[PDB]
Amino acid sequence: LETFVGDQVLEIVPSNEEQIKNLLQLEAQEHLQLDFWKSPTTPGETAHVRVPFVNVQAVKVFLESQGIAYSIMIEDVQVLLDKENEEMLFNRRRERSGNFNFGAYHTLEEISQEMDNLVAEHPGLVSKVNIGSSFENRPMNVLKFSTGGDKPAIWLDAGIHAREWVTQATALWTANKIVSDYGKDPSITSILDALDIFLLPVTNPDGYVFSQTKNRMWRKTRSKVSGSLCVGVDPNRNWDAGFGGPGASSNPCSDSYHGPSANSEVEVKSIVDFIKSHGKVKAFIILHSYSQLLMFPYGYKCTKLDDFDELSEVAQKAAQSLRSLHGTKYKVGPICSVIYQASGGSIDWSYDYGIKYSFAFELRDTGRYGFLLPARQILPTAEETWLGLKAIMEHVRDHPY
Ligand SMILES: [Zn+2]
Repeated sequence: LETFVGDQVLEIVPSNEEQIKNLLQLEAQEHLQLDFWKSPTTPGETAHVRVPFVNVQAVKVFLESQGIAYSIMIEDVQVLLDKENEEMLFNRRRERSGNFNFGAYHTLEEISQEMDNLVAEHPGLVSKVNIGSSFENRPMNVLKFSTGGDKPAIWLDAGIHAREWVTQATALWTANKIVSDYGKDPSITSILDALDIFLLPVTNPDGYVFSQTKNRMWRKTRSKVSGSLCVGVDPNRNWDAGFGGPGASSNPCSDSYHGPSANSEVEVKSIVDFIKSHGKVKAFIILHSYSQLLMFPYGYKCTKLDDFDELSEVAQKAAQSLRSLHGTKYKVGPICSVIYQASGGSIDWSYDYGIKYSFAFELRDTGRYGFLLPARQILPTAEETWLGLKAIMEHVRDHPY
């Protein structure tokens, strides 16, 4: 168990090119052990960084010495982690007699158990598909929602980055929501009558197990590198889309390490192979946290893609639908514009492969809790996200290609 007693999350706002260059260096300095929750991008944009207790003063002094403005966003990370653990075990005890509570975080085993129950209770609509195994030999199980036939499909995944807990939780709630509304809501009914939906709730099972058992801040896979005492690759920088280019690190010990080669991670290779074998995937949506962003390609290059106008229109519609429920605001745009240049991303590969409707969601919140989003926000997050997902799915249904 890794503790974060005293760790602080600072919000920094570089105002010029030099301050950014300074922050990028810090981020690149693996030995300082800083954890950038939100990397520096362009002047005027905030960056969030978790600084280990021992280095808090030294980092603050350096910041001030460079005249870099900052503020304490989270006073003590351990405070949040303790509440998370407490609420999690409380729920676990209540589930011993009660029903599965979707408004709570669960273990990988509990998630799998629930996926089997879902298939068991609705055999004519839901089935489990195994697409491979993770590095540590865990099955990559996908839920296939279908009414039958050889239909085109919509791909939806969550949890590629281990610590983004609200994503796996949101994906499981979504699976229950589809089966609950099918045959009731005319929209979800028509979408399913026209397409199959493949949902992968835990895209990085090894990293997830590790974040719950050893380090809550882990984000990468758990693969073993030949010739490095460092572990893992950033699964969202491992795809064949401008692989190895700017916006990724070649340092095995970096949390942004791209891996030895494109598709080197079995978790990623499994997805790529499933998609190539299927041959009729029409939409590819990936869930992450946090920042409240709805993006489309590209991330590896910053030029507008062919379908810019349509994708922009679709994402805007989805963002407005999601906003209606609780007033949550999302930034919309191509990856490079919204965040910055990042290579080897999944939606860039899917789009280049020919899947036009490729989108990535960065869920709640904007920094107050970050990855440690309180369980009470899981339901509000899943409900409003469903509105955005449905809007995209309706468009795919209505626009065959
Ligand atoms: Zn992520």
